[PDB]
Amino acid sequence: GPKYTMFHYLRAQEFEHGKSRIALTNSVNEALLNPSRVYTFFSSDYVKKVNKATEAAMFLGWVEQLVYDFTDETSEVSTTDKIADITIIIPYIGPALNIGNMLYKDDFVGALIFSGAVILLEFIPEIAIPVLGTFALVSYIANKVLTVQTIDNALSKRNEKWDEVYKYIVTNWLAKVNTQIDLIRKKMKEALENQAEATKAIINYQYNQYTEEEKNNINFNIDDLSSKLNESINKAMININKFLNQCSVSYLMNSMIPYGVKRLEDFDASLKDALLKYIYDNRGTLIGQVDRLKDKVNNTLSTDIPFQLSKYVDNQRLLSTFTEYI
Amino acid sequence: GPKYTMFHYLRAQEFEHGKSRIALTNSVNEALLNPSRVYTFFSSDYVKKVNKATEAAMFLGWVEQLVYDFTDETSEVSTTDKIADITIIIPYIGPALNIGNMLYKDDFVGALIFSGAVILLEFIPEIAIPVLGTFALVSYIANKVLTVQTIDNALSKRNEKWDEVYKYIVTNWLAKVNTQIDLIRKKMKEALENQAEATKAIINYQYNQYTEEEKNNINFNIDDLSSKLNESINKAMININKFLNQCSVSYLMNSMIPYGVKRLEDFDASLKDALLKYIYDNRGTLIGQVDRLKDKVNNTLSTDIPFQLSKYV
Repeated sequence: GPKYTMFHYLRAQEFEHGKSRIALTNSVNEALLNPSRVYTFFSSDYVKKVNKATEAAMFLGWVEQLVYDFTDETSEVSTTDKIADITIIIPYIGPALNIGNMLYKDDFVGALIFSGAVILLEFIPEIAIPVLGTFALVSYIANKVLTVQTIDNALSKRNEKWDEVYKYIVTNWLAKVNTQIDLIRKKMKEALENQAEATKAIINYQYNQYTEEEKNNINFNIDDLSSKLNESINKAMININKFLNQCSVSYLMNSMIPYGVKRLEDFDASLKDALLKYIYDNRGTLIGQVDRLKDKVNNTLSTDIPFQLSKYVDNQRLLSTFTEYI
Repeated sequence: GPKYTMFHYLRAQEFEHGKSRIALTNSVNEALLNPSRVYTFFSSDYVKKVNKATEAAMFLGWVEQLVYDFTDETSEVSTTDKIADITIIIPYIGPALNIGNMLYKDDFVGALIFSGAVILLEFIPEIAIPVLGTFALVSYIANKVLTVQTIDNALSKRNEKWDEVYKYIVTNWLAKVNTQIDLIRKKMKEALENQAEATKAIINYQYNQYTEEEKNNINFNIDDLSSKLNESINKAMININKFLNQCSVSYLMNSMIPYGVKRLEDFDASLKDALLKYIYDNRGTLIGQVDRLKDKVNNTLSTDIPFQLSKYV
């Protein structure tokens, strides 16, 4: 069961602008407990290479290593939506349990790998499809054209239904799911903007802690560093946006829509039963075309209506972007 | 919500040896519904390369490429204990939710990152710390040496509990945790040599789809392939085992010992609460020392017994 919120994680990355030997750490707990400690999701190698005290000579080579590595920490990323979350249950009293019996979970939106750290995303709750309803099939004893008409209208309304549900799903995906993803977009840029300012204030300390002659005999410039980090960040944000787009579309296509389709297929099946029962109960009235109708019903209600994203998006620009990731 | 077992995931990776061309798949569920499909955690690019219809001419190069690839898929494996598992709540009714209030989970032992899949591990449950509340404080009437005795005994008994609980935790971490982790090593290596069996089955199906004078012109020995990826498999197990070792030792150091330390401090607290009430029910009988006792009490019961790994290993 749940215990922390994101605040836990985010506070760990925060610091106030108050000068001290502030260092990057790989422990959320340690960051949260020492105000001169800041949590990084970068590799320990980068941590050891940033917390390090460095003589004024090798100082400008230190910085250059960092900026390459920083770029290499924020841009070298990987992704997948293939994740096995395995919980192993240790019997402390009994005999050992069979690995078959251990717990397995793979229902994840996707995962962003940073060499130093893995970011996983899951979404809840599953979308709620409004109840689809039951077509009232009106009988007209001894009236072929009119009973045929209720069959035909039943099948048309059914198609409309697939359209309504799809439309419903897309509008919520745009209005509720993508809006949340956008806030994640913003938080990830922010996390990065903040990791840049951590590494920055760690350096500015070292250089604003040197013999005033070295401070002039070392060409140094904040805007120089405070730019090679932003372009580094924007470069990194290209992959992150790509990932988040992939998550958005994957969620629409592999979670939301299939859930809606399952519903519409049930609807189809019980409408199919109703219509076949209807046909049998009017088979006198409908003589000459019972088999035609029986088949038109079966064929129709056994072929799914494919989902066409382009029906429901009138931005085109948005359409172009999302279509890539299918 | 529902919990599921590893069973199906393991089954997904299984195939019967026949004569049909099995195909690797990145879909667990597709493999489970199809005898001809076997789940793999290698890159999708591996899946594509192995599932490829290959001509007799290009055969050997394709096998050799796969061996290299197989070695990269299994050796070029990264690891970490830094995982941020974030559940995003979607508000279907109302305004957007601040990311700050989404859920955050990070109690994993470690993560094994292959080119085509991430494997997260977590261990449950906490170890039961044996009942510490064992002794009661006997009220001796007007016997100062013997009330001071019970108090010195209680204090000397907690030092004993701390030790015994450390020993108990390390004991159960060798006999129970390290045992279950050694079954992880087993099922992992065994999975790797099922991926090796899969790929061999696929490559051997391809060799045995050619003409007889063609197969004669191709220096292919199914045995030297077997050795070649066993080499790769044993190679992979170095970093897998280093991982599990780091896993094993982190759980001891980061979960078990800290838990025991908490339940132990709970004990210490409860013991003062009862030692002082014992002093208030032993009014004055101890005076001339009341200070001296409470000081050595608080010196002792407000300070954890340092845990030293070397001692218990």
